Amino acid sequence: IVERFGFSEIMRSTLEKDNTVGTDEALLDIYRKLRPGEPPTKESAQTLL
Amino acid sequence: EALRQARKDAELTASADSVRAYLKQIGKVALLNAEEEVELAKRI
Amino acid sequence: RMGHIELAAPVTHIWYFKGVPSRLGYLLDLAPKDLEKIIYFAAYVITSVDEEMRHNELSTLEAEMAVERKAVEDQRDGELEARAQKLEADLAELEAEGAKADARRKVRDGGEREMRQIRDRAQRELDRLEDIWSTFTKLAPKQLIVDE
Amino acid sequence: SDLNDLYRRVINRNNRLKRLIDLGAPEIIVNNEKRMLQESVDALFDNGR
Repeated sequence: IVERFGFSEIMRSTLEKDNTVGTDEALLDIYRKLRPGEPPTKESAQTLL
Repeated sequence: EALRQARKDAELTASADSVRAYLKQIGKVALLNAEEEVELAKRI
Repeated sequence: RMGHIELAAPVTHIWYFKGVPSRLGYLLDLAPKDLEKIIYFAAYVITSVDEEMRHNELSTLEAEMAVERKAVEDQRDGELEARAQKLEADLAELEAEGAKADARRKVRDGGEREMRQIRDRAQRELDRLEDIWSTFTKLAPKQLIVDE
Repeated sequence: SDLNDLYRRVINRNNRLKRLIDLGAPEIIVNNEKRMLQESVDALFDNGR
């Protein structure tokens, strides 16, 4: 992420303040936000997007 | 761990849509097999 | 001339529920979300509580809850002892036969992890009982209960 | 008149609730029927609110 969107300070700031550590953490949060009320998984987190 | 908390938080949601709420509440009980059916009917 | 339908169950006039400010909510001091949950069968609510019988039986049912907590703790310690026996068997197998230096520790850590999960189940039970006792101890009218 | 439809829905759901209570039904079905009746009366008094 810093290799591609690294030149701006806004991006570095976002990475620092994001607090989400890990691909699976991000996918879990995304699924919990997009389709709440159903049991979060790994399958329906990836194939969701 | 975090997934567990997420699932629990999800279970405490209304989902407004009444069809959605009923479709949620019907999935609580698992299905059965033939022997379960016959014993249940005998109980009735 | 007008007619009238006799509803088999009561319903709430929408004008006094959804129209912000929720007049039903202000009258009953129920949050609009809570009123919407109760009215649309998404969460139960307590309408009466015998504070007298709550108070007087706060010791007898306390005794019953002590008995139940003791029983769950007894099954907990029995599970821990079963873990200890299985771990003794595992270490006997590991250090009596020729195995890898880490394989013995692999199985031992596996067993201690099974016991960590057993203690997590014990914490789950402790929650299931103590949260319910706490919910009763503060049980008052107009309190919403999600998670039927 | 576009109001006979809402009244018809209310009456259908009320009669069905009466029959479900009379027969003896699990709390899931009867509570769903009650929620539907509440929604029908709501729609009768104000659609889309």
